[PDB]
Amino acid sequence: ADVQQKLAELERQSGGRLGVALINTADNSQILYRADERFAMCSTSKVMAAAAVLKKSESEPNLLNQRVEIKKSDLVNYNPIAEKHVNGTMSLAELSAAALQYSDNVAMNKLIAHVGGPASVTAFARQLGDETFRLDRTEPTLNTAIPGDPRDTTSPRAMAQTLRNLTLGKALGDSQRAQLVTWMKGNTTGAASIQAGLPASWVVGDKTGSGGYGTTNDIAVIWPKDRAPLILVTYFTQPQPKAESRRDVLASAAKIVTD
Ligand SMILES: [Cl-]
Ligand code: NA
Repeated sequence: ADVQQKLAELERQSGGRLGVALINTADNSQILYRADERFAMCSTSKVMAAAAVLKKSESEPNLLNQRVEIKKSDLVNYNPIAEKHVNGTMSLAELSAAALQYSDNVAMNKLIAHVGGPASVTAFARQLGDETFRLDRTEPTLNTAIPGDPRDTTSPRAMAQTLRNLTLGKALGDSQRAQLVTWMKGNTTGAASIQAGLPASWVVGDKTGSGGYGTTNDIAVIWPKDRAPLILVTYFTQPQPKAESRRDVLASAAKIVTD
């Protein structure tokens, strides 16, 4: 299914292509919709870059304190935090927080560069058992979201399983996992997406993204009141190049699968 019918109907009414994967850790059950199709990740890929840096810090414990210069030449399209620090430095911890909580694209590019480029973030994903994730490009071009283009894509199923490993599992050490969850709970950009379809009392850590072709994404770890955590991935994309974002579709999908 009944939830599948409602998602198919939401998709048809929306005019786009919807991918959903819910993991309920209470009973290890899943709700899946187009969950093995590829979708452009857009800014949701920032979680994997931050996670790769945190993994690196398990071996180099002072890594997150290392400072990185911010130059005018680093600025790209959307840099709400980095633009305030031009000609100074930011620590890798501050860049990680900026990437996750404000979606700062300079922060993302500095994280990518630190771990060795997009192929190195992809190799980290493979290390975790994720053979679907691929990060191909840097900011800002990784957000083009051209239909049929596999670059910078993953599937709802793979991202949900990887997010479970990163936030609820043991992919990262205890301190690092706690830090990632803390940053995601502090996201400033997610109130209109998955969170908008959930009860007010539930706690959410999420990362949003949007891009070309009206691509509107959110990936979330959810702590419902008095229940075990959920993982929810909602990806959406549209047929027209200049389509407007549809965060309401993500909220509605969240409401349907958690009822
Ligand atoms: Cl258009
Ligand atoms: Na993935």
